[PDB]
Amino acid sequence: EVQLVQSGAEVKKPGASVKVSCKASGYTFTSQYMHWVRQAPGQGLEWIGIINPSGVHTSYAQKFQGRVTLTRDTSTSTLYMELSSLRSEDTAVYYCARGSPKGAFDYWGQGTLVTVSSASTGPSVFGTAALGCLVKDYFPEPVTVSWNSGALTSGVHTFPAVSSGLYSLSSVVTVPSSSLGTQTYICNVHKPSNTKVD
Amino acid sequence: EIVMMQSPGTLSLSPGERATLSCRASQSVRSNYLAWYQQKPGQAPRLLIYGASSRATGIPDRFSGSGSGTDFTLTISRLEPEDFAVYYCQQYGSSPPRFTFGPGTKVEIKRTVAAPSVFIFPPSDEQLKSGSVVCLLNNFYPREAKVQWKVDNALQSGNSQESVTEQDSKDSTYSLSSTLTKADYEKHKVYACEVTHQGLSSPVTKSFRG
Amino acid sequence: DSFKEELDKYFKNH
Repeated sequence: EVQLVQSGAEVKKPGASVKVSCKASGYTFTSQYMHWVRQAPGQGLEWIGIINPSGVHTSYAQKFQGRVTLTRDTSTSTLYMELSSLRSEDTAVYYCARGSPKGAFDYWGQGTLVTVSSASTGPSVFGTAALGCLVKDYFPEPVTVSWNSGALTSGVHTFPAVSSGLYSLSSVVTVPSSSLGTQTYICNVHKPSNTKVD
Repeated sequence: EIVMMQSPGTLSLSPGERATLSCRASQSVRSNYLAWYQQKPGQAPRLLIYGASSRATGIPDRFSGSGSGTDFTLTISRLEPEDFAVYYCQQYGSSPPRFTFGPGTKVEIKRTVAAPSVFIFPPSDEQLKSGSVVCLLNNFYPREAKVQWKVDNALQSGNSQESVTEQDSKDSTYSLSSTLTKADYEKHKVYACEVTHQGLSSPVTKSFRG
Repeated sequence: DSFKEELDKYFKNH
């Protein structure tokens, strides 16, 4: 399996610059044009630009002309997207997609969320049965939630985040009454605050 | 640029039925370079159809595209619960390079009525040291449900925050989580949340300090 | 020609 792997999420102050990467190893990628598409939360997909196999030729969308720089490293099979003078409207999930030789984007990276916020970036955690972990007071998004290091993935419900201005989400799971005293599971919680509570 | 339009905004159908999605372009799409992308919640877009009518590798035969010029159509026969996603159409051209997407069409999957499972969660002593009762509704359909908090038989108003998961990709059920957000808590005792739903022949209440 | 080839002919003059 060949697969695009993007870098982690970053939080940048307004006016700052951001640089997102995309690992595209294999002839399937190194011999084709690559694209960048972003998606503001709750919005559609917006094409940013395209870069050629050798990395010499680029073409940017009219909206991003003069603000974006697409580069490509052929010795490491790594793509880069740099966007300067970040404003609030640039907050989006930035995808890296492979341009099929026929045209369409048939390979997509998992995406990279860029949060342009002036506010400072630490969450706090507190028949059959059900257990859950309440995660409140956090900024900015997101705050991943895993159960037993991902070993238990059948029955998990991680609700989306929601007065004070801080995010708060919950992650629930369902288990039989007999598995309570036998299996001991812990929830795995925030990259912007580089926190990893269990 | 070439502006892309889609209709309808939202489409709600049952499994086994046929979904019909429309895509209109402001100009004629050269070489019928029209693509359809499926994006499920929390996932990247996924190529379903390129070149107006070409199924990408791995796409079942029930997905089908058609059209030319400015009008294009995507038809999803034999709808399945896994087909819950937003579908974008996209034109692409080479000279000059141009890539514009449509606004998208949200496809929701209907199912039969399913009753929720209510769970009351009193706040642990950890949160009480800082100075929020969580009510859980697990796996239900449809989404609309009336959750009401009653602290010692007193309908609370303006102190609860709800959160609903996306429609499940397997059984099309929703899950809701209310939060009845220490001064006013030590004055009352019996806190409860009453859930009202059409899958319940009668209203159900889950109560519980100690 | 393929779409990739059409792009290659685009950047030949640009």
